[PDB]
Amino acid sequence: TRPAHAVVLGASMAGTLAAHVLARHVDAVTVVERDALPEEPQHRKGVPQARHAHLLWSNGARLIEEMLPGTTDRLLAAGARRLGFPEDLVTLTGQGWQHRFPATQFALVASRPLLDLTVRQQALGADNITVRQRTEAVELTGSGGGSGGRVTGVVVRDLDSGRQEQLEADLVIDATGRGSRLKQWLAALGVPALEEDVVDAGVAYATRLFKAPPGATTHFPAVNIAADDRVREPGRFGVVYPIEGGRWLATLSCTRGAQLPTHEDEFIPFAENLNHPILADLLRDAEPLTPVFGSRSGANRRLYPERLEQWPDGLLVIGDSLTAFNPIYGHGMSSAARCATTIDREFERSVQRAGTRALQKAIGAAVDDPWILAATKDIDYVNCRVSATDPRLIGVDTEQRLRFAEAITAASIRSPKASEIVTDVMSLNAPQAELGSNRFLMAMRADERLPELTAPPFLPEELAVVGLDAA
Amino acid sequence: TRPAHAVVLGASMAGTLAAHVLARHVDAVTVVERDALPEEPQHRKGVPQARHAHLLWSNGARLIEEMLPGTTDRLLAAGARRLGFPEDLVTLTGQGWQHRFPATQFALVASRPLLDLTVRQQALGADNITVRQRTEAVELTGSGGGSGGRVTGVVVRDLDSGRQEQLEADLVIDATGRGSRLKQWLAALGVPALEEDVVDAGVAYATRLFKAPPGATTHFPAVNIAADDRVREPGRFGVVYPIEGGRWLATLSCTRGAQLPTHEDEFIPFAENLNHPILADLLRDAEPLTPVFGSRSGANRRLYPERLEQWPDGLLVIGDSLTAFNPIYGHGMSSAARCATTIDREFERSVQRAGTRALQKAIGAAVDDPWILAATKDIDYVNCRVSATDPRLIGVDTEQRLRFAEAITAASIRSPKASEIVTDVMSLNAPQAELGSNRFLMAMRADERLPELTAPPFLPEELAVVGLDA
Ligand SMILES: Cc1cc2nc3c(=O)[nH]c(=O)nc-3n(C[C@H](O)[C@H](O)[C@H](O)COP(=O)(O)OP(=O)(O)OC[C@H]3O[C@@H](n4cnc5c(N)ncnc54)[C@H](O)[C@@H]3O)c2cc1C
Ligand SMILES: Cc1cc2nc3c(=O)[nH]c(=O)nc-3n(C[C@H](O)[C@H](O)[C@H](O)COP(=O)(O)OP(=O)(O)OC[C@H]3O[C@@H](n4cnc5c(N)ncnc54)[C@H](O)[C@@H]3O)c2cc1C
Ligand SMILES: CC(=O)OC/C=C(\C)CC/C=C(\C)CCC=C(C)C
Ligand SMILES: [Cl-]
Repeated sequence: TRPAHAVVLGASMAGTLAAHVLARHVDAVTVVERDALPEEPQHRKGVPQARHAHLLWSNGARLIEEMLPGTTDRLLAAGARRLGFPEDLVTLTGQGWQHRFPATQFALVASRPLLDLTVRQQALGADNITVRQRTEAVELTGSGGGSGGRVTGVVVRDLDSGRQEQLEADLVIDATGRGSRLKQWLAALGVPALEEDVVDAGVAYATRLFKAPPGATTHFPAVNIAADDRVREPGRFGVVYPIEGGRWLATLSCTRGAQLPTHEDEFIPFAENLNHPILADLLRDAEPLTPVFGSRSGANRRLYPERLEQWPDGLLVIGDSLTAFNPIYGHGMSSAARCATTIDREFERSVQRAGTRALQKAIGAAVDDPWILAATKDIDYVNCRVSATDPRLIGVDTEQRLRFAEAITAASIRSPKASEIVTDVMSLNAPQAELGSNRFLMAMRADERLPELTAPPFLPEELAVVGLDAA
Repeated sequence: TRPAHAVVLGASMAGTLAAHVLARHVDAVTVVERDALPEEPQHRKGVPQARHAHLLWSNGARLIEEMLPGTTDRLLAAGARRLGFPEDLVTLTGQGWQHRFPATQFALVASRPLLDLTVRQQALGADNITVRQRTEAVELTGSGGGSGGRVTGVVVRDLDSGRQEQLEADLVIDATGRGSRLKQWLAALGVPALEEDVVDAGVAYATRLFKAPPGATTHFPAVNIAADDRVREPGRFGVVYPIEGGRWLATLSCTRGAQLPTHEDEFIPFAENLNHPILADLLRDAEPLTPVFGSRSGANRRLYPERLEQWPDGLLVIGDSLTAFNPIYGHGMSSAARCATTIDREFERSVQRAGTRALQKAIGAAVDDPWILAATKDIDYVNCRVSATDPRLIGVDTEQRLRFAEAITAASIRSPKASEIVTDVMSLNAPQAELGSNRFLMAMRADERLPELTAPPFLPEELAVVGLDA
C-alpha cells in the first residue's frame, strides 16, 4: 500500500521544496516548522545563515524553475539579479584575474529572505499541504535496530501552548538543517550510529550590509577576491554581491588560523589585506546598514544513511541535515533542490520498505557532486581537520592534487574553452571528476591562453558608477 | 588508473552508441564485429531482426539525438517518418479504438538497416575508434571466482584469415545481443552464475514488406491492431508501418498457443481474423516485395550483474545481452541508448575497481523501465512461462493487475489527460509505476471521456489515398 500522509520537518529551502514535491504524490502533507514564517522578506532565527551572501547557482535555479515555473521571473521582478559567470564578475584567483568571457553559466543573487519567501509563496499554497508554524519536532516514534524497524510518526511540541502531541505519519522527512537532532532521534529508536565523512577547514564568515552607490547593483559587477596562492597559510577571501533594494552584501571569510573582524572597525582593514584591496576601495565610502554578522558553519560533513542496514523504513533526511558544505562554493540550496527533484523523479518507482531505502540511496547519489567539490578544495588547507573514508580524498597524492588544482585555475582564468567546463563544475552542472577527463585535459592544452591581466578587468563605465579610476 | 583501451564486442545499436561514448573518455576503443558492416542499407546475419518492424521511441530518439546531433534530420532526409502518438496512428485496443488526440509523444520509423547505418555513419568516424570488422570474440581473459576476479582482455578470431589473436583491454563491453555467450564466458573464468528474471509469453513474429500505394507513407497513418480483450486465449496482433521508399512494413504477431503464418498464403488470412479486418483490406491489392521473415525472439529476460558480488572488474554488459524485452512494446533500441547515455553520464565520476561495478549498477538502474513495462504486460498471458524474483511481479494479485490494465487502456483511448500520461509511459519517458500514481488516478476520474468510436477513426482523405470507403 502507498503512503497517505507525509510529515516534513523544517520549512526552509529543503523542507519547502520537498513538501511541494510530496504533495503531488501523497494525499496529505504536514510541514512542521519551529519558527513563525513571515509574510514579507524578513530574517528569522531558524535560518541565521540568511545574514550572509547567497548565490543560487544555475543548477538549483533550473531545478527550482522546473518544479515551480515562474519562480525566476518573480525573483527578478522583486529585484534579484541574474549574474553571468564569469562575465558579470571581477574575480581574483590564486593564479590571477579571471578574464570576463561571455557567460556560460549563471547564478541568481538576492537576499536569502526574499528567495525563501518567493519559494514558499510558490510551493506551500497547495490544498493538501498543512503548515504547522511555531511547532517543534521533539522525537520520532516507531521502532529501530535489528531488522524490520520503521518510523511511525513524530512527537511535536506547540511553542505557544507548550503542549505536546503525537503526529502519526507514513513518511517522515528530516529537513531541519545543520543543527538537526537526527542522531539523537535515531539513537532513541535504537538505530546504530551513521557513517560520517568530515572535511573541516575551520571556515568562518563576517558580513555587513551596505547601501551601494546608486545604480551599482545593476551596472556594476559582483567582485570576488580569493587569496589561497600559498598553501602553508590560511585562506582569506571576500565577496561583494548586489541584492535587491540597491544594497551591497559584503561577506568576508577565512580558514583556520586567520583572524576575522569581530568589530565594525576591523571590517574594511580585513578587505585591505587581501591580495588586492579593491573590496576596501569599493566599501570605503559606502554606507553600512548593519553591524558585523558572524557564522562558524563552514565544515563539509556528509551522513551516509544509504549505507546503514538498520535504516528505518518511512524516514528520509535531506538538505543540510543529510549533508552540508563550505558556503564559499555556494551549493547548499542547489543540493536542497536536488533532494526534492530526486524525490519527485523516484517516488512512484520506489513505492511498489525497499522504497524508503531506494529513495535515500537516490538522494545520496544526488548530493555527491557538491560534497566532492567542496571537500576536494578544502582538504589541503593548513590545519584542516579531516575524518573521511572517501578514497577520492584520502588515498591521493597531496602534491599532485594541489598542482593540478592550480593548473585548472590557471587555465580557467585565461582560456575560453577551459573556462566553460570549469564554470559547469563550479555551477554544479558537471561532476568534479570532469576536470580530470580526457576532454578537459585536451581542452586545457589545445585552447589558447590570453595574456595575463595586470589589473582588475573593470570596464571604464563600471568604475564611473562607483566613482573610482585606474583599478 | 584511468582506462586507456576499451573494447566493445558487437556493433549494432548498443555497441555503436557505447563505442562513441567510450571514445570521449578513453584514449582508444576497439569495436570487434563478426559481420562485415555495409556502407549502404542492407540486412546482415548478426542482426536478423532488422527485417521486422522497428520504432525508435522518443526516449531513444532524444538520447541518440543528444549523443549524435543531426541524426534525426539525416533520418528524415533519408525517408524516415516521425509518427506522432496517438495522432498519427489508427489503433484498436481491447477496449476500443484510440481517439487520435494531438500528438504528445513521437517515434521515428524506418527500416532498421537504414537507422543502423545512419547511426554508424555519425558515431564510428572518430579517429580513436578502430573497427575490427569480420572479427569474432570467442572468450574472455582474466580471473574469477573466490574473492571476485578481474577481466584482462578478449580472444578474437579474424574470419577472412582464420587467425586467433589476444586483445588485452582495461575495459570490455559485451554488446553481442540476445544470443550472447556471457554466461559461458563467466563460468569459463569461474564466476558464479548470475541472477536472471524471465517472463516468456512465447511471442513470435511474421513480417512481409509491401510497396505502399503512392503517397500513403506520407499522408496515411500507421495501423496497429491489438486483439487482446480475452485473457483465457492467446493474443494475436498486427501492425503496418510506413518506411522509406514508399513501402509498408507489415509485422504479424502472436503469443504462445496461437499459430503464425509460416507460409505466404496464410499471411493476410491472419490479418482478416484480427478483431477488425482493416489490415487485410489494406494489404490485398498491395504488391509483395519479400517472403515472410520469421522471428521467435519474444521473451523478456534480465540479468542482474549489479547483484553479484564476484562480478569481474573491467567488464560491462549492455543492450539485449544484459536485458531483452517483448518487441511488441518497442523499447530495445531505447534501452541500448540508455546504457550508452548512462556510461557517458557516469564514466568520469566512476573512475577517479569500484568504477566498473558503479557503472554496471547505473546501467542496470537505467534499464528497469522497459523491463517492468514489458514483464507486467506479458506475465498474465495464458501459458506464459515465468522464472523471476521481482516482487513487483510475484506478490501481485492478478485480478488487480488485470482490472487495472483494462482501466488504464479504457482511459487512454478516450480521455486526453489520461492519454498524455499513458503515451509518456508507452514512449519510455515515464516509469510504469506512474500509472499507479495519485496524479494518474486523478486524471482518470476528473477528465472527460469522449464517446466510443464505432469505426476506425480514419479521416475521409486518408481512406481516399489508399482507395477504400467506410
Ligand atoms: C554563511 C553561509 C552562506 C551560505 N551561502 C550559500 C550560497 O551562496 N548558496 C547556497 O546555495 N547555499 C548557501 N549556504 C547554504 C544554505 O544556507 C543551506 O544549504 C540551505 O538553507 C538549505 O538548508 P536546509 O533547508 O536543509 O536547512 P536550513 O536552511 O538550516 O533550515 C532548517 C529549518 O528547520 C527548522 N527546524 C530546525 N529544527 C527544527 C525542529 N526541531 N522542529 C521544527 N523545525 C525545525 C529551522 O527553523 C529552519 O527553518 C550558505 C550557508 C551559510 C551558513
Ligand atoms: C522482432 C523484433 C522486433 C523489434 N522491434 C523493435 C522496435 O520496434 N524498437 C526497438 O527499439 N527495438 C526493437 N527490437 C529490439 C532491438 O532489435 C534490439 O533491442 C537492439 O538491436 C539492441 O540489441 P543489441 O545492439 O544489444 O544487440 P544486437 O542488435 O542483437 O547486435 C549484436 C551484435 O553483436 C554481434 N556479435 C554477436 N556475437 C558476436 C561475437 N562473438 N563476436 C563479434 N560480434 C558478435 C552481432 O553480429 C551483432 O552485430 C526488436 C527486436 C526483435 C527481435
Ligand atoms: C580559492 C578558492 O577558494 O577557490 C574557489 C573560489 C570560489 C569558488 C569563489 C569564492 C566564493 C565565495 C567566497 C562565495 C561567497 C561567500 C559565501 C557565499 C559565504
Ligand atoms: Cl550561520
